[PDB]
Amino acid sequence: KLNDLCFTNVYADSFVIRGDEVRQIAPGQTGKIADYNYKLPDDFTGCV
Amino acid sequence: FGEVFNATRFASVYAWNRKRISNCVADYSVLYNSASFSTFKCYGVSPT
Repeated sequence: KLNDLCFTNVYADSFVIRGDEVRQIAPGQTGKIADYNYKLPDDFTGCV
Repeated sequence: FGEVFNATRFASVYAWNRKRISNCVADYSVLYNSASFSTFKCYGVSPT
């Protein structure tokens, strides 16, 4: 349903990370990259 | 905690061994700080 929604603007936060630390990129995740480098808000709306 | 975690030999799974930690001050912070663990996951509680 992304092709039929109109958003104000989109933010592409891009980077490169470890192989198996991917699933830290999600709301409420706790661990290395979540709490030291990059976390998502718990009301996060968007894609990874 | 180092004695049970860095023990020389863990018993085999059919005779798993149950150590009883008591009367002490545990610092679980260093446990979820160390990256030597593939899985570190809790129920009924949050490590934080």
